Amino acid sequence: DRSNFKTCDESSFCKRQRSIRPGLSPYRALLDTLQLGPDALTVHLIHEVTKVLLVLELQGLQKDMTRIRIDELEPRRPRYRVPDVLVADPPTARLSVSGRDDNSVELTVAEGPYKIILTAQPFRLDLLEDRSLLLSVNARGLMAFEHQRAWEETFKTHSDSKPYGPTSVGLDFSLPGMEHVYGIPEHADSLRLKVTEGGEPYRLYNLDVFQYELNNPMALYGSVPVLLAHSFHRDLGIFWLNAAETWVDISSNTPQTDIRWMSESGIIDVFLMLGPSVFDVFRQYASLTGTQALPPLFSLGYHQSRWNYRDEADVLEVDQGFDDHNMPCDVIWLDIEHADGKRYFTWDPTRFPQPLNMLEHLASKRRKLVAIVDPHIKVDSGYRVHEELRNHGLYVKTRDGSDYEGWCWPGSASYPDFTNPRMRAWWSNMFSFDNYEGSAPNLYVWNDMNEPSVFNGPEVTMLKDAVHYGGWEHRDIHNIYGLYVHMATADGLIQRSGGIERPFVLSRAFFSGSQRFGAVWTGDNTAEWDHLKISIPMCLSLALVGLSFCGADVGGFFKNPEPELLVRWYQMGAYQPFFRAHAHLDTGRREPWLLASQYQDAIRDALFQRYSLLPFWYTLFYQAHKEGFPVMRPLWVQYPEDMSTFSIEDQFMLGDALLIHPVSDAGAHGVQVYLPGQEEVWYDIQSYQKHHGPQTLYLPVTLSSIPVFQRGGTIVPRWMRVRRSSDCMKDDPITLFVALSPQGTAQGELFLDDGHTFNYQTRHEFLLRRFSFSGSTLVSSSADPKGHLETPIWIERVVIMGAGKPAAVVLQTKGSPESRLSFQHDPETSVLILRKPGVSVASDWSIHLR
Amino acid sequence: KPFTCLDGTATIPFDQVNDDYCDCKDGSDEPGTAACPNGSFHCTNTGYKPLYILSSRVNDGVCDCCDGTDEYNSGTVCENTCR
Ligand SMILES: O=[N+]([O-])c1cc(-c2ncccn2)ccc1NCCCCCCN[C@H]1C[C@](O)(CO)[C@@H](O)[C@H](O)[C@H]1O
Ligand SMILES: [Ca+2]
Ligand SMILES: [Ca+2]
Repeated sequence: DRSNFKTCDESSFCKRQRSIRPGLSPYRALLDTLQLGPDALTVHLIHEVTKVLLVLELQGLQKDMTRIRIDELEPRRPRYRVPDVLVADPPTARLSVSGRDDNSVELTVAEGPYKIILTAQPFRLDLLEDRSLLLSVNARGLMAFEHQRAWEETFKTHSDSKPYGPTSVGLDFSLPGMEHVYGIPEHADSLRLKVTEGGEPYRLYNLDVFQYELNNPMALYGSVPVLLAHSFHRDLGIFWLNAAETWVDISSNTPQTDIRWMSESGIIDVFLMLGPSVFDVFRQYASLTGTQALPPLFSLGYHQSRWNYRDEADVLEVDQGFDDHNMPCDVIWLDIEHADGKRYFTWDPTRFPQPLNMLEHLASKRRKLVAIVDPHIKVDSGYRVHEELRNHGLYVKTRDGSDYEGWCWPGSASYPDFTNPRMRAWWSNMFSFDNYEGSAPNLYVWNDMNEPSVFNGPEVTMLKDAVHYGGWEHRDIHNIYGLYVHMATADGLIQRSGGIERPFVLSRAFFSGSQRFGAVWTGDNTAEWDHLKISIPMCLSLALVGLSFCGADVGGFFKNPEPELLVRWYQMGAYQPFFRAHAHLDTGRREPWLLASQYQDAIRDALFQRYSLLPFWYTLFYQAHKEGFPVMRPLWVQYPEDMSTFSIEDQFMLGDALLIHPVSDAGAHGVQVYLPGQEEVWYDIQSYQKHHGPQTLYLPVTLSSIPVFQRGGTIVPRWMRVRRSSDCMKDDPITLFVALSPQGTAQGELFLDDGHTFNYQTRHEFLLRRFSFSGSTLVSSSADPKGHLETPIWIERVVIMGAGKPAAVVLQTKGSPESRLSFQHDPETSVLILRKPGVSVASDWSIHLR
Repeated sequence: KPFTCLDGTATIPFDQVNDDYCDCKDGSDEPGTAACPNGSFHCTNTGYKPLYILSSRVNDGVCDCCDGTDEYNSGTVCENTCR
């Protein structure tokens, strides 16, 4: 049923580019034209046959990166360069000519150890650290650059006028020593990317695929053109900064992997991130496109959603249902049936006549609401949004100059030009409490269908020859249309508060940089066991490329899950970053209390575990925000030298502290848990049993089981007092779970702030604590002195795994007399519980076991 | 005199009753706080029916008793609505 979507052979530019096979490149560098500039090295390239002249701009960057840009020397019309994705102009490092011959120029970045060898004929680039070759560019001669000439293509019944002709660009990269590559979401495929030699390339083109299937390289809703390569010896990253339709070929050949990128228009613009460790690559990419926005705490709790809740009464019944069944929940979601006939920023006058009163009732429960706002605007002269956008000329246009009209949820609809900054400002202002009537501070937003989805359009999206701000074609900008929606919405939630409140926006489509604006989810999955399984590799591929705030619909969007599958999905979702249950219009109701008691109890247990880990989750997202480190991680990120982890996708880690292997098979009696690490120990957090690595442990499970292990040497903060929402909990005391290394040590961090504003940044109102255990002493100190916070949070309990019974326990706090703590000890489990230390979380203190 | 958990599991000093730390497995040592997971808080609710609520709803910032006595140190001031 996939004739809707083009294969590479049906994409004329992919067909052309991919017909170029590995061979002798006709491109050659004219070393006479070489020039060392203040920021870059420029040199002319020429196609030996067509005599087309190109310009290579080569840059060494601070933080050990290289940027390669190639454009035409004298083009007829300007080529697209991706804006608004880089957060800054990347700081450059000085290049030097350190060697030369008849066919070569050797370049040194600053004073070493990184070198770039430019070969003149055939054109080629080699990147080295000292004398070790890291990667090659155009080593297989696959560079292709169709210059703007002085064409018309039809697929199905849609006609692309293509007025500029062939303009595609492409380039290959060789990675010696690399056998494993990852990234380039979004695909319903394995974490470790497969070779494309015998089939389709991986496609990056934001598309709405109805009932998408698993284990295939079709383009889905988002596109992040970032590829990570990992070996025992090094990590590298390739960031192909292009916003047009892009295909990616992968082939393996002493072990070596080749990567080839093929884009429809724009310039060649690629960043090479040289590591050497994967965390260096994280830092390198984060310096280019920014870091994960710090989510407001409530958005890390549980979200209850479906298409659709009926009316205000239904919403309040759902809210009361959580409290009547002792289940926590932070947000209830309102899908498209809450608006007036899919006119966004409105409310159905019969079923949602008093949104402020509904939002006030939720605020009295200290809960929030999310409302969907899609970018397509119903063509309707009675719709003020459409009238304003049309009158101000802020719509995407066709070549004849009329506003583009396609078909979507409200019928005929137009599409605002979110590439236009004047349009984004209009959109952002529309979220003011005066403009978006019925909204309130506890109402947040969901951007959907922002690929953009166009029901009567080619491949269910906008025509390639639609025209945007500045005259650029839609084919030039497609993959950042969604990001611009996400960005303008999030800025609107900040502005409406006067710049004080952090936003929460969920987006379906995305691109490099989307991590700056909120969360994403994997779209319309299906209530099936294999879709449950695939949520791990999909969110892991997003984490690796900077999008840490990822999740999948709990229970599956399509179809009705069996109760056991829904339980397993709650357990899985409870340990994934974005935790939302959602369901298609025609599914049965599956709020978690509607199931038989045994299934309710397992789900409530999963919900309690998630809420009690919120301090841990919040700290991981603060580290992601400050450092660019992913929250959810593949095992190989934490164990880069254990080759048996390089493909694992049925387990993951949260930070470096928790290893998770959720049950994802019906009627399972046990799971095989790989516990990695030489000299490493792992604590079963349910039984406190210690296990040494490396080993594959067979763990028997029941319905209520969630296989979770804490790593020795880590300290995990928890809120053991689970309440009805996170707002209710954010002044509660902390319990510290200390998992002792074999050396008797452990460390951990904890971030705290007001939970929802930018005060942590504009006023340094926060705490970052370091907890360290060594010898027989637990010590709390500041990990950032610039942060102070007025908070009643205190340490109510310390749980130490792998400890012997002490003779006495002594607490010392700055400003207080030395005191004695009572304690309980279990000889079977070697678990030590220190009772009520009672010290403020803002204080330096130490606890000694004698 | 020391206090004994109602289930009969421990004996704690009287100053560990309502000291905002859970010492009894049945929650009986913290009837007025949110420290135990299985405790209960009693709403006298003069002018309506008396009510028991979860300990986790003491000082959560939400008005659970009509007399408002479950919120005594949370920043939420609950008015009496029993009539
Ligand atoms: O191919 N069709 O069946 C098909 C063809 C046409 C068509 N019409 C005219 C001309 C040509 N074609 C129109 C509609 C459909 N079916 C669409 C239903 C699939 C549901 C997916 C949507 N899920 C989205 C939206 C939402 O459902 C609600 O906002 C959110 O709940 C989800 O989270 C979110 O992802
Ligand atoms: Ca007590
Ligand atoms: Ca309360």
